[PDB]
Amino acid sequence: VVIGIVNNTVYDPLQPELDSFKEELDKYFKNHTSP
Amino acid sequence: VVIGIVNNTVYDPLQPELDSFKEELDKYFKNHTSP
Amino acid sequence: SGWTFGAGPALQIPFPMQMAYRFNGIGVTQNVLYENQKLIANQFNSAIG
Ligand SMILES: *[C@@H]1O[C@H](CO)[C@@H](O)[C@H](O)[C@H]1NC(C)=O
Ligand SMILES: *[C@@H]1O[C@H](CO)[C@@H](O)[C@H](O)[C@H]1NC(C)=O
Ligand SMILES: *[C@@H]1O[C@H](CO)[C@@H](O)[C@H](O)[C@H]1NC(C)=O
Repeated sequence: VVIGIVNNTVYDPLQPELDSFKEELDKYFKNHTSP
Repeated sequence: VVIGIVNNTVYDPLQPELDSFKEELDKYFKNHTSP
Repeated sequence: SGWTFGAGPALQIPFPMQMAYRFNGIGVTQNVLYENQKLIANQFNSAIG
């Protein structure tokens, strides 16, 4: 319903926490199911 | 570039809630990988 | 230009966002502007006539 809008990506202040740790928890998941 | 600033340790309000889950995840990592 | 031209250089602004900077000075946010922009215009067009 809004006019004049444009498309753009938006960020969240949680990927400086989560996406610095979800890759770290996936790295721990690599060691979790290694044997 | 500022006069008279003071060194201090500013807390993070989202830190200890996930930090309490860190040892809970490490408990699963210890319980699965080691045996 | 809005209100800036009385206090320095004239800064041009589009008029749909000037209402968004004038609802916000009342106490209701700018969320209630673009959601029903057409009926605000019809309430404004019929008022001057
Ligand atoms: C600005 O107005 C012109 C004139 O009608 C129109 O063609 C153009 O689409 C408008 N700009 C936007 C972003 O809608
Ligand atoms: C934004 O993206 C969606 C789908 O990706 C598309 O349908 C829409 O037309 C796009 N809007 C603009 C203004 O580019
Ligand atoms: C704050 O810490 C830095 C680095 O640890 C140190 O160089 C500085 O002398 C400290 N004190 C200040 C800025 O008053």
